[PDB]
Amino acid sequence: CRIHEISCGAHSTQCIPVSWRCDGENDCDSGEDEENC
Amino acid sequence: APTIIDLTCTVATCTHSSDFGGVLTLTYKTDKNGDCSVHSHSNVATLQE
Ligand SMILES: [Ca+2]
Repeated sequence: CRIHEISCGAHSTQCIPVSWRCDGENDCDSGEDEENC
Repeated sequence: APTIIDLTCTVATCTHSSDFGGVLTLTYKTDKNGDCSVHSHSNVATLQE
């Protein structure tokens, strides 16, 4: 996606902005961003 | 910035009290995820977020 967006893993096509990483909410499909943080 | 099209509004419950006694839900269609700024253009009601 965009330079300022990170996808919720390769297995999913959804991409979210990097500001949502480790915000305390499961913004991904199954909370991939909140993992290993 | 995201583009929001075909946005219509509705209110679930309301109770005019000193707290934030009221919830409203917004429906829309967008192209990409992001964060938007939300504001009430009137004076009768004040938002929280
Ligand atoms: Ca998150």
